[PDB]
Amino acid sequence: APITAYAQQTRGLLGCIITSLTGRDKNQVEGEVQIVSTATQTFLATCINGVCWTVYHGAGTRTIASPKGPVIQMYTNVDQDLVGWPAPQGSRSLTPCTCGSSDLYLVTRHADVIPVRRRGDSRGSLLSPRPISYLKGSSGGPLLCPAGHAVGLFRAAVCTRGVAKAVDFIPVENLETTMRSGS
Amino acid sequence: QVEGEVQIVSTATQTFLATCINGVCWTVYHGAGTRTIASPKGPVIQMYTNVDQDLVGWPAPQGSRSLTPCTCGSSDLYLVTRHADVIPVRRRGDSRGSLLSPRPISYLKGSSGGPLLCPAGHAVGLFRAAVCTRGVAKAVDFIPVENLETTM
Amino acid sequence: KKGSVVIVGRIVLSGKPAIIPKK
Amino acid sequence: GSVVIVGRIVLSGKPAIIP
Ligand SMILES: *[C@@](=O)([C]([C][C][C][C])[N]C(=O)[C]1[C]2[C][C][C]([C]2)N1C(=O)[C]([N]C(=O)OC([C])([C])[C])[C]1[C][C][C][C][C]1)C(=O)[N][C]C(=O)[N][C](C(=O)N([C])[C])C1=[C][C]=[C][C]=[C]1
Ligand SMILES: [Zn+2]
Ligand SMILES: [Zn+2]
Repeated sequence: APITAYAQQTRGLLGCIITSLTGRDKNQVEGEVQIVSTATQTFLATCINGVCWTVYHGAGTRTIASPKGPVIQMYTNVDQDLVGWPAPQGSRSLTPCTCGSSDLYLVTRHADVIPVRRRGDSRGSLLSPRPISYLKGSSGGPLLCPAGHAVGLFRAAVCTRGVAKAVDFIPVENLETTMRSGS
Repeated sequence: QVEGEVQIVSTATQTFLATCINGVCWTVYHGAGTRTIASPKGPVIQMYTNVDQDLVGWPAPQGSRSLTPCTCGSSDLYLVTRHADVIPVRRRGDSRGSLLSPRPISYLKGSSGGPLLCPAGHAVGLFRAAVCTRGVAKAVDFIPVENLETTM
Repeated sequence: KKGSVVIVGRIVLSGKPAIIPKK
Repeated sequence: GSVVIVGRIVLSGKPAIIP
């Protein structure tokens, strides 16, 4: 701590599309959060303990393009809204939070870390409300604790009038569950 | 290219730090005074000058990016020195915080003007002065970010 | 057929404050 | 005199390129 983040783009529309079909990505990977994209929407995928997890709502059941072609998902849990592939070669993994901190920091796709107060297992209030447009694209992003440990993965925004007051997330425990789950 | 939120400045007499917050490049009056800042289009004057709070500010220079004020009330601060060292500090209140590990005043020299960050990397305050018992800085005075917001 | 999810960027948390090199 | 900028510090530690 303090939690600081930065973003780096690595592909544009045409490279992404070609890569989406060919399913072969030869670029180098770095970081613990990958800005991921399909032919329809773009979001994030967080690497926690050797596995690149993301929101099933975005990745669906797709494969991840890699240097050795497409990689099938390791886990898929439609109910918990999770999917995970082995973390790409080069990524760095976060580790689950072992301190039960009630103060969480959400990392957005623009590499911003905004504070949120854990309101209950899979919900937390934004200390400073933001437009829903600000959170768009940030699904599957990490919800960190003061020490930089994975508490959850951003899932949906709790908003009204187009302004987000809170956020729903997938508690890291559901991850350990999904893995143990026959899915 | 990459942009910095913290500029390392100099006035011949001394070197210290400035921190861009809310589009303004803030630093301590005891370093800059009412001096103007250098620019490739000539010197630019202070947008804000406040001797009473030891605060002066010019419009953020080039190659910089503004820092976001803190909104979590966290008291576990982090001080960034002119050498890019992060010194964790415990907030004792408003404008004072105690280092978790005291260090020779030298280690904090030239860092006045730099930021006091919270666990989200947001600006909590501006490092104003080091409080040192016998050459060992154990605490630091700082300008809370609200003063800057109130000065704007 | 559904295309592969492609990595088009990254966010790095491991970075620490640093003096931006010159040149 | 005038205050000149002699260096810059990136808090995220960003090495280069675009976001
Ligand atoms: C995530 O998958 C988004 C986060 C964006 C939130 C602003 N998550 C969702 O949209 C989820 C899923 C599950 C429930 C719904 C659908 N949801 C919501 O966030 C909605 N909230 C909700 O239902 O909340 C309760 C659970 C409390 C009832 C919410 C309602 C208001 C309107 C917005 C949705 C994600 O980020 N998806 C990727 C994405 O948005 N990508 C787009 C994109 O690629 N394109 C091309 C539009 C995008 C990316 C980058 C910038 C802009 C847009
Ligand atoms: Zn923790
Ligand atoms: Zn804060």
